[PDB]
Amino acid sequence: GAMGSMERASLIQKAKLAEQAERYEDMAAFMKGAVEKGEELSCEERNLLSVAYKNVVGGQRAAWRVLSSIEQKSNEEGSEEKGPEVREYREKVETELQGVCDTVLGLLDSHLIKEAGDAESRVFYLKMKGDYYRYLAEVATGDDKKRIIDSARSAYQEAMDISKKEMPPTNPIRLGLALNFSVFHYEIANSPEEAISLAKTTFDEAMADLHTLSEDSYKDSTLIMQLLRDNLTLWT
Amino acid sequence: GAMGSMERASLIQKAKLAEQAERYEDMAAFMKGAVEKGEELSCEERNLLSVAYKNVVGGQRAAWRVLSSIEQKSNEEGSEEKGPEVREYREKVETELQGVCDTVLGLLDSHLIKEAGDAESRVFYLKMKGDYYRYLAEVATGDDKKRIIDSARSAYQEAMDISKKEMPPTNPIRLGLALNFSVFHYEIANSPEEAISLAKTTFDEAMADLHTLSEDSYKDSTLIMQLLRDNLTLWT
Amino acid sequence: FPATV
Amino acid sequence: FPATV
Ligand SMILES: *CC(=O)Nc1ccc(-c2nc3ccc(C)cn3c2Nc2c(C)cccc2Cl)cc1
Ligand SMILES: *CC(=O)Nc1ccc(-c2nc3ccc(C)cn3c2Nc2c(C)cccc2Cl)cc1
Ligand SMILES: [Ca+2]
Ligand SMILES: [Ca+2]
Ligand SMILES: [Ca+2]
Ligand SMILES: [Ca+2]
Ligand SMILES: [Ca+2]
Ligand SMILES: [Ca+2]
Repeated sequence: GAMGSMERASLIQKAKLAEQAERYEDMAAFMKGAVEKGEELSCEERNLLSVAYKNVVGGQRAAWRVLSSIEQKSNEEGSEEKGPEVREYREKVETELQGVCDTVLGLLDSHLIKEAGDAESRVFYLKMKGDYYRYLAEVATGDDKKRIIDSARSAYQEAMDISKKEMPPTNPIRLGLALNFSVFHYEIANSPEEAISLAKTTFDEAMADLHTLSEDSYKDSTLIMQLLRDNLTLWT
Repeated sequence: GAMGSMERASLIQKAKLAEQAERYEDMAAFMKGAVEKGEELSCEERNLLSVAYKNVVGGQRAAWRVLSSIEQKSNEEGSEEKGPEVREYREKVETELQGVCDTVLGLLDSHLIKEAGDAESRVFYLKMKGDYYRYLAEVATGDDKKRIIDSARSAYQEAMDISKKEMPPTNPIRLGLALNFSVFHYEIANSPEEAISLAKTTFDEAMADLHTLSEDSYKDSTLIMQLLRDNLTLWT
Repeated sequence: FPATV
Repeated sequence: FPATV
């Protein structure tokens, strides 16, 4: 594409610079270019891809929520008519958000997931697939919402099955996947009991395996465990 | 342009929404569209234009500073060669920054300043002209740096002459202009004594006029006076 | 909003 | 950096 003439290594180098400068749209474009070179991504490179898109879509989501709240208020009794502008602008932001999600899902489908054989890479990519279908689900209102939800669920479930068979219960990828799938259950699938059960079981099984870890691994795992606990506290 | 088919009032409405959603690139594009309708801007509308571009260029400047610092470190003794990428990416960011400054200066020249007759509007626009030439000066390194600096100086000076004749010493526009021109002197023109003198004289003349103000006007003026004091404390 | 990573 | 508005 636009990055077709730049070396893969230069793309990675500039993604790292963009991260330092908090230029996440540029970071995402550089990492998209790197993926489109066709080679598999290292662990570090996967992390750069995920950070860039997480920050781009995270800003979009926050803006969409602001605009949706204004639009909801505009449709309450006693609200004065202000015309089509709030809906139009929410729609603009939504369409941009959907386009970013479609871009990431496209990279995963062409061809990151099919070439990912090791458990750690495959689980990482399937978690991303679940996440970006989840973001699509957050804004979905039509005859495809059910199918979008099912696409998220299916990706997360495949990732969960792999992680349980192939990774220890303290593995950060495994833990982060569970955290996010539990949020899926609570916020998207209208399954708060499933969300709570998953968070609890994940936390407890990780706790029992902490004794096997180095100091630095212990720090990583306990940080994510605290996020599970924070959600449990919010929900109970 | 791209906004040619949207009503002026709808552009203003969406700029306000974009502000609430912290979508400052969208806000800037909406206000550019509004200016290009050809009508003069109200006080509120001028403020929307300035906020949008300030936030866009402010992010660019922060990213440019990060990248410039990395580039400077790359050219120290004992630094390993890493290739052209740091310079190329700093150049990309710089070119984008210059393009935003050129866009704003273009709006001021076509035709906001020439149609601005009231002191408050003319001073506001000339302050912006000084500011965006100042941002150009921050990144200028070639045979035009002197001319860019002189363009900033000239705009600020015209604004200062008007403000002194036509506005009270507590007027927020007058105060903010002085604050920024004093920074110009310190950071751009290598004139720290001029910067300090201007900040001090501005502060003292405002203090002597506070007695004339309402509670709400007093609050506005004293807030900006505190910024003058903060700079004086930094510089002395 | 709940925590995700 | 110094304050500007
Ligand atoms: C290649 C690879 O293993 N990538 C990877 C591993 C672990 C993380 C990660 N580690 C931590 C530790 C603490 C916290 C609060 C979060 N955290 C993450 N975040 C994360 C990400 C960004 C993606 C998927 C799972 C996790 Cl846990 C990051 C990347
Ligand atoms: C139309 C018009 O008068 N615009 C206008 C007036 C005043 C301000 C302004 N008021 C304050 C009060 C306190 C502080 C800390 C800052 N401040 C501003 N900022 C400002 C701006 C954004 C532009 C030019 C001068 C000033 Cl002072 C804003 C807009
Ligand atoms: Ca190559
Ligand atoms: Ca719109
Ligand atoms: Ca493979
Ligand atoms: Ca019209
Ligand atoms: Ca570049
Ligand atoms: Ca006029």
